[PDB]
Amino acid sequence: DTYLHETLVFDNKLSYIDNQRDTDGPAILLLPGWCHDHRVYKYLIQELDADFRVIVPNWRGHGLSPSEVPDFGYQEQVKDALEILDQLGVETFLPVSHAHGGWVLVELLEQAGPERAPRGIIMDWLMWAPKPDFAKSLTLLKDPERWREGTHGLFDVWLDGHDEKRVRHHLLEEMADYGYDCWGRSGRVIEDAYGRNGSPMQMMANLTKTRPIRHIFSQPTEPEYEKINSDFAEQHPWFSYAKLGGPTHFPAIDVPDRAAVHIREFATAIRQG
Amino acid sequence: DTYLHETLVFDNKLSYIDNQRDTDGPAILLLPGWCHDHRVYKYLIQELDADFRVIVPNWRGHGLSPSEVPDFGYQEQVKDALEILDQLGVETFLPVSHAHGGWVLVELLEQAGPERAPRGIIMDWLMWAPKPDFAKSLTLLKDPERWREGTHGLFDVWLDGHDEKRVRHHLLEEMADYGYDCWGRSGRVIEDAYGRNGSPMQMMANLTKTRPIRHIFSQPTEPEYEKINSDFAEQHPWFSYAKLGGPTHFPAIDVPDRAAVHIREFATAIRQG
Ligand SMILES: Cc1cc(=O)c2ccccc2[nH]1
Ligand SMILES: Cc1cc(=O)c2ccccc2[nH]1
Ligand code: NA
Repeated sequence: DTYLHETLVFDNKLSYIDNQRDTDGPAILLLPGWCHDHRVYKYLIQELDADFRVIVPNWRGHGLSPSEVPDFGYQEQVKDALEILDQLGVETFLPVSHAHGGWVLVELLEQAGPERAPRGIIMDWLMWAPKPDFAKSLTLLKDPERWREGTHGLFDVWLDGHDEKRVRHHLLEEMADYGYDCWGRSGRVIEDAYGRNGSPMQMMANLTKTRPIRHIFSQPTEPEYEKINSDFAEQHPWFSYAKLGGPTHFPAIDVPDRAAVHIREFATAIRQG
Repeated sequence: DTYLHETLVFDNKLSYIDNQRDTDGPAILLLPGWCHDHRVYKYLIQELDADFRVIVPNWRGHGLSPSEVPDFGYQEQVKDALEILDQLGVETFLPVSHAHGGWVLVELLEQAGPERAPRGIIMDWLMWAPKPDFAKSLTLLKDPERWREGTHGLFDVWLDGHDEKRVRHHLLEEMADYGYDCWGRSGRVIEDAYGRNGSPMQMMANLTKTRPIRHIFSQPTEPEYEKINSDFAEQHPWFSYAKLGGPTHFPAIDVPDRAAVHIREFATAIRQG
């Protein structure tokens, strides 16, 4: 929280982490998903603080004081992220997303191009089109009468029967101040993203300039899900994955050391040409 | 449609009008706005055909067969337009834009400089930051559930209670094949353009090399809008305007003779040193 800043981004005052580390590029851009903020990355920032410049933008209506804002999508998140990087004078960066931060990361690869964003790490991001249970969850979040029932079902899936203190603290304390305006929006945007782009996999395959992307995930834990990642990886030389074997949907929190080594590896690859 | 061509522009096959008129410069570059094409200029091309070389580039995913393309902005439109001018071996040109074609025209003045692009004509282009009605329209266009409602509200404003046959034909027939991918994009880019640059007026004032620019418009029709143009013109010797008193947002269609004389005047000024 030493590193927490505010700046005007077009019409919106956005909070963002920036450790202002004077070191060789690329900068690490940690991308929150929906209805949480930089706090998800507090442990991963500890892993990276000393060796890298670390930037964590918070979305419109996101941060330590969540607020009602006009409707926006992953395109707006991309412009917001770049506008912060333009203000900070950051050129080359390695974007790292959690879950539906991924929609922002892939579009940011498309819009920034392969000189500015040569690689991407996507963390715990449902690679297939929505299964019935997840589809239902999106429907609940959009429902003004059942949005909290939506979050409760998703919390259950994300903790996956683990009494994981740090991740429980994130869901129940650090995301407590987020209301229907955010959760409803997340349901609409993610449902729309899947409907329009088909899947994260279809979207990455569809990039104008394919680049090295790694998916590091703990869940879903079933072999069928490992197989779709293995099947995509076999088909696409630029695509790789690592199953982190962490307890929850939030490897940034519950295996921050493991998330860090994959990021350092990609950051190192970028420095080596 | 004698003059309709196709060419590879970086990664995209773009259609463009070129009458290949062998005459003295400058070439007249008619710039379409968002989610229409060269058809908007069919009557203005008739006015200019005999006396000038006339070039009308169509944007990525724009033309007689609209298509889904990766997200691009006014910067990409500028590079596309220049790449076509480079391929055609056109040196000096007079750019003429309709509505949010203007973002392309002003950036094209910046990038081409005052030797290559000594003047610009901007047609019916909202000079002020978005008013509530237009802001709402941008919000609707971006909405995948209400984008068509967005276009319908804009059609209403643009026809302004006129049974204008040619302009009705343009909106309802010649723009009929344009879907959410374009209209959604137009909303995001125009909202971004205003948010980034403030207004067309702020953007023109901010040019590295200020040059003669005329705004010719029919709407908005209210004296307050004439005043902001009069106020900008008083402040900037290079800036002028003419109220065309055409029924609609499309003076290229409903007063093509009037658009033509202002273009000829500027083209003549350029030939006279
Ligand atoms: C923080 C976070 C993680 C998720 O997987 C998610 C999924 C749907 C909606 C909102 C979401 N928010
Ligand atoms: C043809 C055309 C004129 C406009 O004033 C406009 C405004 C917003 C979006 C798209 C647009 N398209
Ligand atoms: Na591979």
